Amino acid sequence: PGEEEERAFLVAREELASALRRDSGQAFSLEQLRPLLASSLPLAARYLQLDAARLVRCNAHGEPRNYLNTLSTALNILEKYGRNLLSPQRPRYWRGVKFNNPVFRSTVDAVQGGRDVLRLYGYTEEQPDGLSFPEGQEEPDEHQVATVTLEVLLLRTELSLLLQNTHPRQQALEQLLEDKVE
Repeated sequence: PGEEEERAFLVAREELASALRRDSGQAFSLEQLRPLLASSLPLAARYLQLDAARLVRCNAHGEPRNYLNTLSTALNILEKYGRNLLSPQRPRYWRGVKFNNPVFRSTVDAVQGGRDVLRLYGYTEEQPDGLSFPEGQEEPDEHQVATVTLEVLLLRTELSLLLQNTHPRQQALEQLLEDKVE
């Protein structure tokens, strides 16, 4: 991980976050994400907003095929919350998220630290049955939301590829989990 290796990564990371701001419903290809996937950087360096190591530590229980799927699905839902905040057609009820929502209960509530990601978006204040933005806040911090969404999108992409045995840096992640995803 040289200085020119850390430079290429920061740059693509800032650009991809900008891509989300322009089109929130936009889908990202594997080739589009690879500069952030195939980098030889420390885990704590790739995920600055997201605590990837803690997500693994608190959720890696049982078979890899199980908790990686539980994790990907949860991250997928969390990603959508972010995409919605950046969307031109944003729900009028965007200021809050309810934990007893059918999708949330079956996805995000299954993973430890799902609520922690929501606060990164801006859902910092405690509302009944969930989290919400402060009352005085007019709009989401689009740059903050774009940054978090990208990392959430990133981590899900890595976990998905692990299951597929197609990750460009597969060995490093299997050493993190200390188990092979068959």
